[PDB]
Amino acid sequence: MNQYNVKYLAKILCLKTEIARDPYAVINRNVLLRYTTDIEYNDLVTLITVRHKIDSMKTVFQVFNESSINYTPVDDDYGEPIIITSYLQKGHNKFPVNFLYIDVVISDLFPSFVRLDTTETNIVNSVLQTGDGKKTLRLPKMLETEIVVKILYRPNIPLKIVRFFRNNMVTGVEIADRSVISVA
Amino acid sequence: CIFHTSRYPDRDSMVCHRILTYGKYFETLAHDELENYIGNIRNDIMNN
Amino acid sequence: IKNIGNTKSETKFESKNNIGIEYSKDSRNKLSYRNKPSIATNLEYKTLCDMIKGTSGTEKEFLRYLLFGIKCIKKGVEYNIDKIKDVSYNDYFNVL
Amino acid sequence: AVISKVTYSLYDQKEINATDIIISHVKNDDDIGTVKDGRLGAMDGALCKTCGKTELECFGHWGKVSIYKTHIVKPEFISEIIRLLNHICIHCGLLRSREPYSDDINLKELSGHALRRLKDKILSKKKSCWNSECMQPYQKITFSKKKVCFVNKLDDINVPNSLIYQKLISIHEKFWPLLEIHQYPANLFYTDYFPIPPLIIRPAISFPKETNELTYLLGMIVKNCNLNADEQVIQKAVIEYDDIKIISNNTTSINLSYITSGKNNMIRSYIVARRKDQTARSVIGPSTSITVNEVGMPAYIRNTLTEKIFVNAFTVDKVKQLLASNQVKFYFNKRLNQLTRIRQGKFIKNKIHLLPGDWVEVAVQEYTSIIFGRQPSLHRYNVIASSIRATEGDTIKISPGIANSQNADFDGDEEWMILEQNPKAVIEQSILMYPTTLLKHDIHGAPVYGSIQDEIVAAYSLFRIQDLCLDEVLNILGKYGREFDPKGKCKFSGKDIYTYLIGEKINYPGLLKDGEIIANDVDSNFVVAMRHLSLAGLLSDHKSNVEGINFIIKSSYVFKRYLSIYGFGVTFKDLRPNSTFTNKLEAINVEKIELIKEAYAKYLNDVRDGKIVPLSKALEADYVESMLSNLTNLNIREIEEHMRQTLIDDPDNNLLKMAKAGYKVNPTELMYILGTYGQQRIDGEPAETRVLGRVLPYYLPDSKDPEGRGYILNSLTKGLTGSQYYFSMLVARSQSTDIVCETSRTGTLARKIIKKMEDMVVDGYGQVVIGNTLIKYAANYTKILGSVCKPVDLIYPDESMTWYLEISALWNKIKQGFVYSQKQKLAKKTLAPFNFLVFVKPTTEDNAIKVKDLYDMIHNVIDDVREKYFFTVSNIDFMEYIFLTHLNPSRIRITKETAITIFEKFYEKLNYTLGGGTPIGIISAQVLSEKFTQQALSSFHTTEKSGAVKQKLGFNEFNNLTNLSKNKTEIITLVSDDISKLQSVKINFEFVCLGELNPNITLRKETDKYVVDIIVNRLYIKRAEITELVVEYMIERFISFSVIVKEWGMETFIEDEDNIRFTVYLNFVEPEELNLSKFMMVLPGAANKGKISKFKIPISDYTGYDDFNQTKKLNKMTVELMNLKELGSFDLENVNVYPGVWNTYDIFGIEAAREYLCEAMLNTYGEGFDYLYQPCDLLASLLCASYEPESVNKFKFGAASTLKRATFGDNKALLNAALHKKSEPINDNSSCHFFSKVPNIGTGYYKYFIDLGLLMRMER
Amino acid sequence: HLTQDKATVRCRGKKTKLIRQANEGRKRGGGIKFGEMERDCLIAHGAANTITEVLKDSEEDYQDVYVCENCGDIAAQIKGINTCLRCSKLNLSPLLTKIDTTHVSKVFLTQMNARGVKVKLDFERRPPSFYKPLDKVDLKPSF
Amino acid sequence: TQSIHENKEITEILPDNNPSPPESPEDRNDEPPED
Amino acid sequence: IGNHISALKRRYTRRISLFEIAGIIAESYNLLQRGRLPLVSEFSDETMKQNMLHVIIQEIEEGSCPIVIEKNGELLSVNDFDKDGLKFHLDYIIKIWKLQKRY
Ligand SMILES: [Mg+2]
Ligand SMILES: [Zn+2]
Ligand SMILES: [Zn+2]
Ligand SMILES: [Zn+2]
Repeated sequence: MNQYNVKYLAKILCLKTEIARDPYAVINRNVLLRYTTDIEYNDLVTLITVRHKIDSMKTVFQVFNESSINYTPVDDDYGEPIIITSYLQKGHNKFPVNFLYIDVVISDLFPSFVRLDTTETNIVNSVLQTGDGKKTLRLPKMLETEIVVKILYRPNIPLKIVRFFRNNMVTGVEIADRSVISVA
Repeated sequence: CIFHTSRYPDRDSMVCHRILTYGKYFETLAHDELENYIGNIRNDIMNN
Repeated sequence: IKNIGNTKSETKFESKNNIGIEYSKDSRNKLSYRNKPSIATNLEYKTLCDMIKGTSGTEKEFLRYLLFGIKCIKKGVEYNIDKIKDVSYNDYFNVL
Repeated sequence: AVISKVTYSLYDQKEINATDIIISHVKNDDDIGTVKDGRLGAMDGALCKTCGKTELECFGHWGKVSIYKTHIVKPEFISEIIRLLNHICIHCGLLRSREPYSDDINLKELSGHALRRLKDKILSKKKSCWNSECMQPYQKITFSKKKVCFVNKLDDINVPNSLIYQKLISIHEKFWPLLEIHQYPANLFYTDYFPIPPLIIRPAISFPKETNELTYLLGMIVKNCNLNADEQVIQKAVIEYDDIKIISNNTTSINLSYITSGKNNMIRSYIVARRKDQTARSVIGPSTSITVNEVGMPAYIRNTLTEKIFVNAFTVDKVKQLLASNQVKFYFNKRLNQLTRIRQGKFIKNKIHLLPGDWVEVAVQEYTSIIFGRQPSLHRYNVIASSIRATEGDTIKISPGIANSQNADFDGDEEWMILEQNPKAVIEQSILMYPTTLLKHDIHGAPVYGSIQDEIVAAYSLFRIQDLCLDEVLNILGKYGREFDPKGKCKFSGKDIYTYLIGEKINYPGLLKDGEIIANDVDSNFVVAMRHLSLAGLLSDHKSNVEGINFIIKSSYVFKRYLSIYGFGVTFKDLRPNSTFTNKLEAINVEKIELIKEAYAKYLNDVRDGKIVPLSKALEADYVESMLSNLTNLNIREIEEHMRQTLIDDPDNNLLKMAKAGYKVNPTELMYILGTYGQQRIDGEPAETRVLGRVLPYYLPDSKDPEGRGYILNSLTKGLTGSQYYFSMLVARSQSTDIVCETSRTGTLARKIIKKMEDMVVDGYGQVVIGNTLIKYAANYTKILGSVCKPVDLIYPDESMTWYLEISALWNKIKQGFVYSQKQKLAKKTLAPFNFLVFVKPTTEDNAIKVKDLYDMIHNVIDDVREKYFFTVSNIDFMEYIFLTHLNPSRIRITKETAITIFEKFYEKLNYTLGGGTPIGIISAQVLSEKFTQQALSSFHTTEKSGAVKQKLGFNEFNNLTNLSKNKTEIITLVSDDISKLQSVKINFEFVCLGELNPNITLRKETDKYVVDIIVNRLYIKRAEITELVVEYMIERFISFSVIVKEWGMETFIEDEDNIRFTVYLNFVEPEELNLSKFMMVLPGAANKGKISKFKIPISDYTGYDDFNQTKKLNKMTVELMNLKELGSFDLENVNVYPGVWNTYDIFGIEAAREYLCEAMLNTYGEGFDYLYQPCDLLASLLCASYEPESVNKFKFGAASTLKRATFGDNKALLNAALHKKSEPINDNSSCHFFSKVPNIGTGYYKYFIDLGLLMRMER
Repeated sequence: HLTQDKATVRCRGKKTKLIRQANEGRKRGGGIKFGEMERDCLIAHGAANTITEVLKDSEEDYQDVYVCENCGDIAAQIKGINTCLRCSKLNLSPLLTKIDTTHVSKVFLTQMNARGVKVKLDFERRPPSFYKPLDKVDLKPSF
Repeated sequence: TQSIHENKEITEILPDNNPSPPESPEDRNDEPPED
Repeated sequence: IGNHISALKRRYTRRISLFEIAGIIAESYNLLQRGRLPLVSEFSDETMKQNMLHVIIQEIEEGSCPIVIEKNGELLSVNDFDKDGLKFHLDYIIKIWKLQKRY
């Protein structure tokens, strides 16, 4: 955890707040225009306060290093500690240092993605069938440990398909879908 | 040449080469065959 | 300047500088701990006692830049490389 | 009767034993019992003694030889055995662990992670036997490769195969999943008998016939079997019979593996390729009596090739008449599968009976379709099926209209012909491979046929001729002048002729208006193939390809009639009427070069004295280069002004006619001919000095003369001198050698790409899929044929438009992808579905459709198509944006009929154009391969020298991208608007050494010390962009950690206003003088900072886009790194970072990696190749189809078939499939070709039946 | 370089013994080779039947060949009876089925069997299908 | 020449010269070690 | 909502391209060439004096073409495709055949 990568993580802990508010929102850079952040750094526990401009509602994240974790809920706590780890590991609140060498969210290569609801999922499943009995096609794959999957996480809503709005040079925007496969 | 490599005649330069004409092929072949002939004679005498 | 190193991980140098460059790439040529100075010098200054010990951050850099500036002022030079004028060669290559 | 699944496995021993043919002797009276006896099959003039049939109907039988108690290892699986000996204890034969020997755990209800972890633990045990049964250390057995036997590394002790066999067989089945054993360990050895293959695969070698090598090796095996010898002899014989390369290193001996040796496999030289019977090849030539649909055939080929006529109720009488007239050459009796060569008066008439289903072969007839082409076949248009026309001579005649599509000319080229007469093939040739069907290119859509060379000039001239009477117009028109209508005129222009030729009233912005040309002139872009303004293309878009082909034929005819009537020729007096201009330009050059030399000499003399600090070598070269470039541009301007003046004075100059028409002439070529030849470069730089600081001995040592390093002053009219000629030939020969090397490499890359994408097609719902995976929802983003879609201008929102709010909303929805390339490019084009612009006609504001009605029509049509043809998934806002902006009432008014026609054409294109089974993937692969091959072979790209890190263009970069090699440096780019954040990184990463600053190091010795003085001039420090304290830190850091210095001290002095003196006091460790010399030798280069690399790290500026009307200024820098770890402590907040492919995959994900690959691959091509975006997008989408990127050299994640791998060139896939017992279906093109099945491509994408219901309801 | 020194044409002729294909050599009346780049081009046209017939043996060289569904051996014909010797020796009665492949395929598979790899083929036995009337569809827009 | 729709122009890449078709094929220790 | 998409896809199945009609014509022509019985109306000794391609086109147009094609898990006769697309492709094919001297 140092004094710089916390300023990179505070941006991810605004997309996570958005998803906490509305699990079916579209996530990309522009979401940051609706939030403000305040950071208090320390070598043991860092405090990140995220504020929604229109609602004026606060969310407080406590950031620890992997080795030393001393977590006690505070006012408006996010309800779960944020952990910076040495390597990539499973868990929606665990982020490797590899993810925080640069300001990730604002790069031109950060994706734009969303979670499909039940109706859209049924439409996709129906579209994938070949019409010959029950044979069906398969969407391409993506690992469960990607930062996209970490940002889109809700405890009681399993995630199976993620929809991406690709930049397209000739049509502007394009739509693609991927299926999330578990990692042992 | 260790310190100024580019100023020393390169290996592909024609400055450091010579050329074989018709006669030299035959000369070299005669040399080699004469040596092999004498070697075979020596080995035969030693074996006998 | 902070500690940025190199390891044996194509370049065309002058071959008189390349010997030292490739010598420096072998970690076997460096001591494991810094070897402090042992010959006294700069006897006309006391800020060295301040920089040599204790100050081990931006304060050290500030003090040594101050020392350089003081030397320049005593000598009577600009002491600011930005404020020195660089000769312009366009006076030779402006023809045509 | 349809093959649907193929399974591989290893034979059982009892299966090998199940044969009654036993081989015992190496010789015998009649080979009986030998490796050559007849029971194994038939041979030259001898029936098979088993089935009693000749060679043509006997496929052989199996034998065996006896081996006496000698277990034999199968060579190919030798390594496998080693892998199985590292999982068990040799002495006691038990696994190297104990957990598997536990009843508390049942392996049946667990797999994957559990088994893998247990196997990992078992392998990692690697310690003296845990069990006390033997309590022995574990050994490490390996095949010696010099002695044909297994030996232990610790002790050079031969381990008999019997022991290994006994240990391996003991393993129980329940532990196989842990060891990845599928069938049986016992199947890896032969125990009681060794098989002897039939005679089919080893016929006698003819040219007395020599013995076959495989027969010889089998006999050698047999010789050592009955002898009752040691296992080593038999094993070595078996290995050299099967695979000699296991032990030896010679790749010339023939054995079983020779079939899959290398590029000369059996599959890729006889299964997916072969020689045929109805073929020919000959030189080509031009003909004006042949259209693009036809090909002329020489007599000597017509009298040899033959065609088939089937006997049925329709043709029986004609066949009888042909037999009567002695015109039948062959007859085939289908009920006997018997072919007879019907002679001319030398045969029987009764032998013919003409039952239905038979056929006869006669001489080939005109208008029969024949396949023909030119090699190398780089893309689809090199092989086509055309109608036969009789011609004269012994050359194959083609129309010049197809020359470009094949890259052919008539300086000695050749072409080949084949004739397939199966009825299905006949129909498919007539429809699918007909040139009229291939008019529009698959990707960019332009026509592939057109005029060439002098025709172009004729076109340009025809449009300009003014005063013609009716007779002259008709003389030009020729046989197409019957329908010409001299309405009421008596004088005609060339515009009238062009209007007549374009028999349509269509409008297209720029070119046409009411079927008339409104441009200023007609040029190459109008009548040449692959151009973006072709009139045939517009005609095809309006109606169909038939109209386009008709226009091509007719226009070519009239152009050549213009050439016949008026002629065309370039003379010497057109190029150089006299010696005024050339002399003027020569004098100008002679003066300017001397001025440059004097300037350079003045600078050198000033430096040679103490007046200025010299420049760096690079900067001095840059200044000289700038002066020479200024001179070259001066010559260019002179040539342009001369061209203009000559056009004024002599308007009928043929050379300037060629220049204007757009054919091969421009100011640069004329500069070469009449002006100057300019700087010659190799690898973007002039020739290098070699011996005395010079290139040739015509210049003094260390010469600074520019002319002596490759700047040529003369022109071709003047004539080059000897040394200028040397430099020119240097460039030429380097080009040719590079061409040869690239010709070698590009073919390999192209084949790999083609093999990878070959099986990607469009399914029955307009989706792009490969195997069982969905690649893309909408084929071309439109579910329309690719050659029908049309690029069109992109019109940014504006407040003067009619439906402004809706257009701005659509733009805000789709603008994300229109700013690309690190925010320094704004898109200018989009893709419209079908080129509606030829259907648009303006009207007079009262007969027009109402605004509200037009908006409703557009909106409702888009919603309907969105739900009915894209199934509510894809996003087609770009189509609606195009329709709202290109038909905006503030821009143009149209009638209701025009709108209805436009949308009806839209629906027709949606319904009838794209169909399932389209080979989209292979077409994309061929387009990319042909493009980079042709760019490589014509030296399209030119190398350049740069001071900062750049990504290169050309074939090499594309190959690097496709390979996806790991563990290399990546070019990380950083862009920001606050320059301090970049300056910090630059100062901490840019490499500087003391030797670069041109110091003045001196050394002296005093009692108890050595004093070293380093004097540095401030200007070099400033140019290096550092401070004095940076240099001091470099020196101090090097000295402090040195291992050859004992005592040290430092100080600094200001010598004067422009020098700094660093003084070092030293005492070295013993030995003294040796270390002193080493220190003085290594000092200049070992005092440095930053990351070692050959590139500096400058910071540049450029203007970037936030939108179409918002702009910003950004600072940029580039640096090469293995990864981004070093950056983790540099405060790069609000800094845009662009890493390489593997770093972006690791940080962002697979989608970002796919995007990076697509963009980089497109960039490797150059500037004006935007249309290649669609193919690349597919290829990238293929590489990132799994959850991780995958190279193009490996089948790692894709579930490729064993035969697919073998055809790709694996050479070991079949053995692994046998070992693992893989069962596969048959869907690939390779698998289908192997078994003679119809690929699931095009017509073969469907399955056909026959409905007998109606036939059985008829009664005689 | 003269035309008649480069002209070539073939209708029928000899074959190579091992693989039974057209021989090589202009002076020996050999044929022109159909390479796999031409094969790629023909697949790019979508003409599946054309390439299928190009890569196959001549229809005039057909003959009946049977294969044992159990082990993949080409069943021999003894006294006019099809029989798989290997499986008969083991007291088995496997099904013999007719195949239509190229000679070089048989050579390749036999040589692979020599090295120890067993190649087994199955055949498709799809159940019968029946045609049913289908209602009409228009597909035109509402204008 | 003239410019109408230069933003959609397509460039031509076709070599002028191509290779003619192929025709029918038809110890004294006296050398350096060359390490 | 799956039923809606299924219906849309079933309707989508009925569009016709060049590959399918070319395959149907190829099958019919091969079978007729090798000696099957034409299924035209008014079959008589005069039917054998026409051109086989005229016979095939007539069989298609009058709805007596025996070829059945499988596309998306269904079985379609040449008359179950959209009629306008059939006319469109047949017009193109007949034009180019006339250019070749086949029709
Ligand atoms: Mg040529
Ligand atoms: Zn036999
Ligand atoms: Zn043991
Ligand atoms: Zn069998």
